[PDB]
Amino acid sequence: YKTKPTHGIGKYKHLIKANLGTDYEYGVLNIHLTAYDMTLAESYAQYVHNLCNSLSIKVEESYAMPTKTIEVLQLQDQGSKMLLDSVLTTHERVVQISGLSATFAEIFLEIIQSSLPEGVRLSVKEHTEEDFKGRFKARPELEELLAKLK
Amino acid sequence: RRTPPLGPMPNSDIDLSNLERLEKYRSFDRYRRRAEQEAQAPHWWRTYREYFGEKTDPKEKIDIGLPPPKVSRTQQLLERKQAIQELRANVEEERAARLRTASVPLDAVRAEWERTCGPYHKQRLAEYYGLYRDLFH
Amino acid sequence: DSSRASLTRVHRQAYARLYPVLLVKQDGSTIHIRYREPRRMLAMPIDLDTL
Amino acid sequence: GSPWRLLGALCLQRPPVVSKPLTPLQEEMASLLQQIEIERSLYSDHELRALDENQRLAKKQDILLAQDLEDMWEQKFLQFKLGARITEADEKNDRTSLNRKLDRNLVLLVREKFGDQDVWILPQAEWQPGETLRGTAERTLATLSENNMEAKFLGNAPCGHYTFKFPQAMRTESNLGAKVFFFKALLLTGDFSQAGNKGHHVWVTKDELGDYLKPKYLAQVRRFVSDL
Amino acid sequence: VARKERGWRTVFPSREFWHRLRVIRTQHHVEALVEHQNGKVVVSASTREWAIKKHLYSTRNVVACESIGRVLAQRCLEAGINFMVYQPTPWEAASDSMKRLQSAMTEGGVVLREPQRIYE
Amino acid sequence: LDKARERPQVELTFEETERRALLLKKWSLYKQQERKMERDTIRAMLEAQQEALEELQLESPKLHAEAIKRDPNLFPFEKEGPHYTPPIPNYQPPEGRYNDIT
RNA sequence: CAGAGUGUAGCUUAACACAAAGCACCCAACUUACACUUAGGAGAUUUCAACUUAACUUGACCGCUCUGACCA
Repeated sequence: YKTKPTHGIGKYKHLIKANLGTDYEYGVLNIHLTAYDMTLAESYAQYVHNLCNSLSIKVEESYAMPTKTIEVLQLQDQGSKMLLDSVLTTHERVVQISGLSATFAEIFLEIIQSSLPEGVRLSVKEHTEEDFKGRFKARPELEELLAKLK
Repeated sequence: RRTPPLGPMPNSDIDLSNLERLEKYRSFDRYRRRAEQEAQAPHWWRTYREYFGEKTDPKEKIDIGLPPPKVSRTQQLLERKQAIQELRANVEEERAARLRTASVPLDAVRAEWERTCGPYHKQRLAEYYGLYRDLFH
Repeated sequence: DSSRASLTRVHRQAYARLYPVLLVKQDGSTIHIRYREPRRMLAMPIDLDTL
Repeated sequence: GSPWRLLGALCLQRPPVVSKPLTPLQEEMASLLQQIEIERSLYSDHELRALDENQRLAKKQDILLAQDLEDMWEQKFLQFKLGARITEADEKNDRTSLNRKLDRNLVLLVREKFGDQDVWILPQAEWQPGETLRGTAERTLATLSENNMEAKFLGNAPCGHYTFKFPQAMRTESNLGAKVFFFKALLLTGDFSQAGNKGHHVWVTKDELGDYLKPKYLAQVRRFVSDL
Repeated sequence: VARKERGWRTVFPSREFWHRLRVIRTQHHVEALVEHQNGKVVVSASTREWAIKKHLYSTRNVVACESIGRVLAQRCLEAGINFMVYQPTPWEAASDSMKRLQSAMTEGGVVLREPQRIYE
Repeated sequence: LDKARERPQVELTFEETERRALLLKKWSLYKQQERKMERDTIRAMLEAQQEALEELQLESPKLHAEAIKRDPNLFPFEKEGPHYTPPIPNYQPPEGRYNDIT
């Protein structure tokens, strides 16, 4: 009851949660893991994903890039026509992270590059300017947005 | 009209500023264990234990039993650790435990139980039947 | 370490068998990848377009 | 001013070029992972090709057999010679060439003379007003003797500090000691010239880093330098 | 004829029982408790005691869980407890360690369901 | 979805299962050492970097205010993947054509 | 180099004795991955003594940390 000293004991909404890059912390980072082998790209992405969690580093999203198939042609023996030799598939995994300190950037990059497996290229890019953050929303999340607007 | 609380609030220690960098329970079992711990602590507000819990006197119950036996803990621990290592040394015990076919002898366990913690369990069990309450008040 | 998270297997219920092959690059370097056929090595040629 | 001199130190490192060899325990797991992968996989085009050919031969229009095609692949692999993971510099123990120890990282050490005595320290230069502390470490590369290298600096914050005092000989109120700030960077490409190699600079791993550095100076370096 | 604490329909677990089997398994040890509704513990069986530890290769595997039930069931018969309720979670019930613990209690002579109260 | 490409499933011997089970338990400890070494390695860099900033702040706050600032030139950052064998100084790959299918 | 300070595996004001505990941590399975869950694994009192219980108290023995000596 409001007049009782135990008023507000059942409150729970303040314990529940309802990008710009500052000069001291990086806003949004995308870690690209491009390799011809799909197992290593998925494994390293999992390796990085668990690494960030133990370091209290927020992971926005972990997804995959569309596969790029490249046909490999080789010149025929003593000829001019290209003959099909092999097929190479490009597999890329992207792990999105946010909330990285500028000083910690040197520490994080050195650990991952040392752990980088053979044949797996490591690319980290600032894509916060791209935006295009179109995500499907649920009803409870959508309903509260209208209440703020109304 | 408002009245200040008579004591600390339940969730007063939680920091609302850095809500994003706070570890979550993430599971029902983790919240359940923490919830029971707070339920066993006294509170300044009315609780279920106040009306249904068995009333007890602040004076701790006096002990009229024999003096406890004197045992050297340091010597006991050295032999206990050594025995486990030999038990784990056997490759058959590990395979039996991994295949989920191992079992312990019931007679041997009770023999050591009655010597180490058997008297302690009996005191708690006798208290449930109210033998200490009736015989020795 | 390069071997910190390199040792892994196909974590899928259904997939095709793969064999360890060497992908010889355009500079002679090789990387271990898994191919459908048990080929002993694979060599990447140089494209005439990028010439 | 201040009675402590400012020196911008540089910690240049060479990333490994080749993957580190697997441990014996890693070999056991590596074989198992491939073995489990085979037993839980479906038939491939080459496996189905081999099975079909055997049945056709058993009953009795493919010119090339699946097994025969495998033999041709193995012939080409044997003719091609792979690169040497262990270079001649390892046998020569020439700690000046970047080609040695491709599996392990290398840290640059340069020999400098102070107080009529040669001391092995990281490359460093004195800080100047109107210049960032990181920029002083960058300037060290230009002062190097006949170097053509491109280095990638990671961040601007220093990775360590070492403080020493003069042995009561050069100690003064205006000049009491020095405080060096270390900056780590990655050596992308290039190498020094062939003019001076032995006495000028050496490239050593962390394990053999104590030979050149002093025990007190070694303690600060082993903190920001990994061995992964 | 003793009344059970009916209610608590919106919370878990229930309170409508006389005795309850509560199993606590930690990172290193597994413990089972038989306690009255008022909170008093009747009998207990844990892997922390040397009596059970001296015969167990590991105190945190399925074998340890199964061995606790066989010893606990023996102690319940000596104590006189034959009926008790068990209130597991959906994931605990599906676990193989809890199924063998329940099997030991049933094979030990203890029934995992109390008889209904007699109102008339 | 075709069932003709499925392979027969050979039963595993008791000893083969015995080896795999024990190897997966030895893999639980080897990976724990790799994480332990990585965990302490990160700790060494973090404590040394923070302590160096504390030393730098006292000497000159102007240099301390610049060290913690972000570096736009750092990103995009690319690291080339290692290779099992070093590149050949004199290697001429054959001629060919590359076609991409998306 | 002494000067003080300091002592359980990662943490803890866990440790009355019945006893070295709780949490964190690592693998496999599930999951794109994370998380949850299941099935598993590695673990500790610095070392000796003190009428004895002494992880606890009294001493050193041992390492660590801190301030100067030392120092390019």
